Amino acid sequence: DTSFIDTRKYCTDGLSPREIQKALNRQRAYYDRPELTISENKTLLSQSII
Amino acid sequence: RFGFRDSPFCTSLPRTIMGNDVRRISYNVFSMMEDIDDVISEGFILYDAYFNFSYDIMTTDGVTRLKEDILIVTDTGNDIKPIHFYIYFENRNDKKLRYE
Repeated sequence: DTSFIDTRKYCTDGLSPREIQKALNRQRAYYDRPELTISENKTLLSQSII
Repeated sequence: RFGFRDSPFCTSLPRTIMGNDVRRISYNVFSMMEDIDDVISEGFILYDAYFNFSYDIMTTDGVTRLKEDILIVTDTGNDIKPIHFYIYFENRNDKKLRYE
């Protein structure tokens, strides 16, 4: 990741975390809930690691 | 000292303004805050990273201003755009430039 602190090695295999993020964001749109937080984004996006 | 119009240089960043303390935010924490719009309504100090800046001094008078907007917000985090200053000298009695 482009961040300074984040030295984790994000994996590129499996079901991409971006696809899950888009699915949840569409789900939150229907219920009129706010979209995923900045802090919640990389909790989801960094689940796939090497 | 230099007679700039609305000069953007401070001798040292003030910890108190008009008797009130100034919020100090680390850059990494600043990249987290969702409610930047509410926060920026008052000042804050970013101090946890190296901030590059370039400035051009123009001899004529003009309204000192930044080249782009300060903020840029994305889904991953918030950031500060490149800092460029258009610094002009000041004539105190120019009403039109004071208004602008």
